[PDB]
Amino acid sequence: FLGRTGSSWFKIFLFYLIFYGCLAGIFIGTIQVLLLTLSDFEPKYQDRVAPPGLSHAPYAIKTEISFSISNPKSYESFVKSMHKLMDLYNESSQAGNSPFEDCSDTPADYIKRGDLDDSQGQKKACRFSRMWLKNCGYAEGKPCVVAKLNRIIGFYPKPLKNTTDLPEELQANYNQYVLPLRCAAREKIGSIEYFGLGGYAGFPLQYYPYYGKRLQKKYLQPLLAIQFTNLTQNMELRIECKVYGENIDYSEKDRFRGRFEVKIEVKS
Amino acid sequence: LDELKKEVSMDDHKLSLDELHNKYGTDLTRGLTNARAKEILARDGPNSLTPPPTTPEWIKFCRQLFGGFSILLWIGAILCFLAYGIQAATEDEPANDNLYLGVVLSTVVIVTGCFSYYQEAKSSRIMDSFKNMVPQQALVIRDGEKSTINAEFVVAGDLVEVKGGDRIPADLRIISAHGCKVDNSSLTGESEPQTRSPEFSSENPLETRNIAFFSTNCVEGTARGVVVYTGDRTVMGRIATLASGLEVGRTPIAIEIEHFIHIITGVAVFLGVSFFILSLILGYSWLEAVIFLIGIIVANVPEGLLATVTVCLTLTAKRMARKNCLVKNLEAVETLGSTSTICSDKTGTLTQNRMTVAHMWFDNQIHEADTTENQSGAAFDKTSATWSALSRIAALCNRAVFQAGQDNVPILKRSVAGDASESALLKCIELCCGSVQGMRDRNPKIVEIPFNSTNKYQLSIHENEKSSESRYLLVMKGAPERILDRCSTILLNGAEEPLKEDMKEAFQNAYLELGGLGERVLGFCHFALPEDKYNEGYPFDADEPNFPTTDLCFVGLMAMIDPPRAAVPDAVGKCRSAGIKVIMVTGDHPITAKAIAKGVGIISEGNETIEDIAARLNIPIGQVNPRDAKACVVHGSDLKDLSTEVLDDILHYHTEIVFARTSPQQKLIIVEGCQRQGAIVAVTGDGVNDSPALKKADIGVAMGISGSDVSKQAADMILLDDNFASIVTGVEEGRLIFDNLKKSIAYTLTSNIPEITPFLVFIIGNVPLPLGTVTILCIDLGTDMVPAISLAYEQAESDIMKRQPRNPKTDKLVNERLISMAYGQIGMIQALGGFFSYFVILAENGFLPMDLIGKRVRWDDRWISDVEDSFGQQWTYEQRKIVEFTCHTSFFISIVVVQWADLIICKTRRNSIFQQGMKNKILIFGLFEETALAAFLSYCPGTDVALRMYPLKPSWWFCAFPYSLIIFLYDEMRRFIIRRSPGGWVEQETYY
Amino acid sequence: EGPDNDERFTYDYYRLRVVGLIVAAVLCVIGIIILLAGK
Ligand SMILES: *[C@@H]1O[C@H](CO)[C@@H](O[C@@H]2O[C@H](CO)[C@@H](O)[C@H](O)[C@H]2NC(C)=O)[C@H](O)[C@H]1NC(C)=O
Ligand SMILES: CC(C)CCC[C@@H](C)[C@H]1CC[C@H]2[C@@H]3CC=C4C[C@@H](O)CC[C@]4(C)[C@H]3CC[C@]12C
Ligand SMILES: *[C@@H]1O[C@H](CO)[C@@H](O)[C@H](O)[C@H]1NC(C)=O
Ligand SMILES: [K+]
Ligand SMILES: [K+]
Ligand SMILES: [Mg+2]
Ligand SMILES: [Tl+]
Repeated sequence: FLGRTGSSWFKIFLFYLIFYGCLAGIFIGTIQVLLLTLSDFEPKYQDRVAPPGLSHAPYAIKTEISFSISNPKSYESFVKSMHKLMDLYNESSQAGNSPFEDCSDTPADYIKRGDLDDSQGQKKACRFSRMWLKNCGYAEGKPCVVAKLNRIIGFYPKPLKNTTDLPEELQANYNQYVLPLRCAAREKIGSIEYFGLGGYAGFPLQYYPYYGKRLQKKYLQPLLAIQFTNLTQNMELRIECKVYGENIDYSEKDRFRGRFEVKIEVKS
Repeated sequence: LDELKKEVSMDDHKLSLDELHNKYGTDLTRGLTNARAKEILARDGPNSLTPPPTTPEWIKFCRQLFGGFSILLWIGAILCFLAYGIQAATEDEPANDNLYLGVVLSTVVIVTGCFSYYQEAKSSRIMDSFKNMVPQQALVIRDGEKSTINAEFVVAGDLVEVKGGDRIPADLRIISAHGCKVDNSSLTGESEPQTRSPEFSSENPLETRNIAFFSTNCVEGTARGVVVYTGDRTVMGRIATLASGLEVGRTPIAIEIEHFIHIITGVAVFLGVSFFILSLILGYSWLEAVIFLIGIIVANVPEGLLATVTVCLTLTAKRMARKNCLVKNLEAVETLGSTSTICSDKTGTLTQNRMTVAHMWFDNQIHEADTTENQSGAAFDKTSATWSALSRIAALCNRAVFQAGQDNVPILKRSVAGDASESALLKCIELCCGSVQGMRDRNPKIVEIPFNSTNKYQLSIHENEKSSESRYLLVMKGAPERILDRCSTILLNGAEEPLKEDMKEAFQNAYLELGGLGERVLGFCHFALPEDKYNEGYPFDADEPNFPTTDLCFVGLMAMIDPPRAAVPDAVGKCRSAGIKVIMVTGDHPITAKAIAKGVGIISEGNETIEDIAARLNIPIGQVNPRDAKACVVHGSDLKDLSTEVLDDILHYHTEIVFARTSPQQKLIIVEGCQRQGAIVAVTGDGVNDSPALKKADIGVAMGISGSDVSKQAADMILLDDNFASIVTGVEEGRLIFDNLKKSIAYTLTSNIPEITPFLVFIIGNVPLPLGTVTILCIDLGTDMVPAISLAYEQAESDIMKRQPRNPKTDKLVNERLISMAYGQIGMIQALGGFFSYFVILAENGFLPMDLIGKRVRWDDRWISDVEDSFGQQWTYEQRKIVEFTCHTSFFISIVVVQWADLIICKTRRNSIFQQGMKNKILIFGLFEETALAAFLSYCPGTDVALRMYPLKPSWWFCAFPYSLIIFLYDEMRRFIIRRSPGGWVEQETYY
Repeated sequence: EGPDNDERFTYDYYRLRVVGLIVAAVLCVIGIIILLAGK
């Protein structure tokens, strides 16, 4: 033929069949032992998610949400993702004492449901009403963005203490139980309005620590609705929403490390 | 074009002096007119040689920039700029990826260009050396007056004059001469002075006395002649053009390189476009379809391989430089290993090029002297009183002297003023009797008759050094038979005795044997003149026989020859044991050529020519079956009337071939004949008459000390110490580097698979990219470099000089067996070890292997800063990318770790590491430096930006260890099978 | 610890780099030693 005879062509096939078969069987074996060394409830390493990311619902083309108020299908793209998220926070999804629980309607302290063990059933998560998100189809004019803190197993988000000076200096400082979120731009051509649990501009600490998908399915993380009823129009406004805390940090590279990058433009 | 120049020349030495003048419109006495000479100048053109048109270095450099790998790397470099252009227009990408990768790849092509350019070097100044043989000026007779003119202004027809010490300015017809002798070594390779006279003495113009040639010099006397040829039209000017004009051609090693380039280029374009369409079918945007292709290019092309080859060659050439063997062309480092036939000059190559005493006949006994340079033999006789009598004649009846200031150099190497035979005798006595000058001071010469054409003897009368005598001793030497007709007694073991027919017959026997050995034989005799008949003041007349020259006492015979170099016989046998055919090709006479052939082992004992059979059986040569003769001796005059097909039959039908009295073109023809049969041929030589053959040879080797400038220009290799044993070393080195290149190539190729497979699974699996493009270049250009080179220092696995020369048609540098092992077996194991570490990194950070399938879409999505892992955690864009790049880093390090084992297995093709050992210090160096480089690239701060290399956790380093070990075991088991059964299965499938 | 389990999300990449570079250097020196056993 090309290389060899039929007899040789066969033998080279019988070899590579057994050979690659063995190699596949060995590869699988090493994957088995790897998995055997891992927990079902907690990942081996967590230093790469460490400082929590802050992500929002409006799917930004490039950290930007520009549209026209005087146009219907101009914002119907951002309403798709906005709906996708909030559709999960339905009351019909949170039914019965299992696996949900009614928690303080005001920001409270942490809740420990034991260890990362299966020695108990599904760890009961705090309910969250999308109805706590006042004012927010969504904002056809002047968007109503929804913030979110990335989930990390066993992470206890710790707010800053009012020992020294603060950006939003001491205003509504629920020091003990709220992780604040203050959006900014100089360039003050807007109108910041925050909505959340208990009416505070933060995340209620009663939703922590997260026990993971395996130990807490259907779990709901707290949301923080933000509305920009800015009196300006037809210009790119670089708005940055920042979260503050002891366990919260940022990076010049990762522009989502505990903060937002939104470029709103109501070009109408 | 040069087929005309490969033919024997035609001449006009047969014409009379007068007749020759009519042909050139010339005067025998007055010479040409100033006006007629200038007319002929413009007519024929200058008496000069024009160098052939060369290829500029520009075109030579750029021709390498387009050879398979460079072509693919160019397509990659441009395709980078393509994707970059498409980006800069569509979505403003502030990145530098495609732009920088395009710059990097273009640089890789340029630098790789320098390496191949360095390897494909051609240092040739043939025509320049020939031009150096034309004198600046010549002496001509014009308008009846002699004047010096620019030799280029010399034309056919003018009257030229030459004298001892000057170069022949052009081909001349001798019309007048006085004691003129010439050095025709340019045409023959033999430096013994040849007389020139107006008389025609041979039909063959290269042998007649009435022609003098350009490229030669007058050694003594004076001559006048008419110019018959000028410039390019001279006999050796044509040889110049032939030699300088000959097409170089591709070396065996070069052909091998191009061959695997085709193979690897083939699989590259195959998988390249095979997966380019396979991606579009899967619905991949052309934006991405090209990005994957660039990666495929980089994965398939072994970027550092061609440069490795060059370095391995260079390092092999450095070792040979250290044995006095200079390599002018890097590729010639290997040709000697692939050589199946050596065509060797005799004089100054196989031989020392110096008349040396070989045997002596005295006391009715043949004695042998030591002919070797360094005198590696033993003594023959010292005791016999006869010896001292013969020794005295050899010293006394000798007019040769050592040049001043030689006392530093060895006797046999020092320059001597005199003819070759007298120098030989001088050096013979000086060696075994001490200072000859002393013997010539103790015995003052009073009268002598120098060797005469008519007398055929030379005699001398000396004052006997003996005090009790202080009388007159007569000594003489000459033609053995002439000396015999002048002897009455023979000095036997001390005492004289009558010359009976018995001893006279033993003389003839001794004389015939020595002459049969191709040796020049001389007779020696002396006579103690009677005291009473010769007073202390008796005057001797040299002009008229004033003393007896008959009834003298015969002392002995001495024989001499230009002997082989000490190392030559043994080197010839070694070449022949390695299955190399050795042919002699010489301008010298057949009797001498044949005798040295037997001396060095070109013709082995018992082997006969058709002429030998005929003489032994006493039958006509036509009655001899030529197939009964394995040896042959072909004279150039017969070679001339043979067609190439008939020359091919001679080459095919004889194992032991001697081509004697060959012209320079004839040497070229014999070389081409050998090549025509498909053989790789080496030429060894030292004369300008070797230049065409040396050029045409696959590899020409010139002698460094004895070699002429021309020969060393025509060669690929120079033996700087004239050590013929270096050929044996050269062939051995050549074979070793050929095997080691295979090892180094397999090693380099093996790591291509773990660079290809990640890109394929990236498409078919939709997982995050396991390894990057930049990461690949860190391997092929970084870590693999020193290890790949180090394989050039591998010792032989067996006695390579015991095997036959490779068949260049069947035995390739890269074959299917190499690809099967490198691509199909070892590289495949490396790929898995890479993937394993990849899955380990991701799974330990929260992305278990199961959830990875079909995630790249969301993984690469720059706007999704919340991808969910297996544990329910959310990752930003840059966070998951850090893990991904950490995956690139550990995959990279996995390659390094699996290349550890590969380096050790590529060490040997057959033998076990437990047999060959670990005595390669460069290889071990490679292991340490490779690992140092990898660690530095991972842990050095800032490398995460320039190369996207991230720090690895200690446990990460050990992921591929079990795969590295399986490689070592697998290959060790496999080679154990090879050795345990030379049959073929494992052998014919995987044995590189 | 409980709410004070910050060490769980921390890794000393600084020490690892220091050690990694020490090792790389020493492997580089060791290599020179073995190579220079004859040049
Ligand atoms: C989650 O809540 C949303 C609230 O808008 C539900 O949307 C309803 O969709 C139905 C049918 O398309 C409409 O008739 C209603 O007007 C919507 N709102 C309400 C309050 O009922 C959505 O269907 C819910 N999703 C799930 C899975 O239950
Ligand atoms: C990534 C995976 C799926 C690709 C696997 C490719 C396999 C099938 C390839 C890789 C190397 C290949 C072999 C390389 C060498 C030879 C020897 C030659 O004389 C005949 C073909 C043969 C035997 C090839 C057959 C196919 C082969 C085994
Ligand atoms: C939000 O909606 C409420 C009614 O639910 C209305 O009273 C109020 O004006 C709205 N706020 C703004 C800022 O438009
Ligand atoms: K050559
Ligand atoms: K490679
Ligand atoms: Mg010679
Ligand atoms: Tl490569």
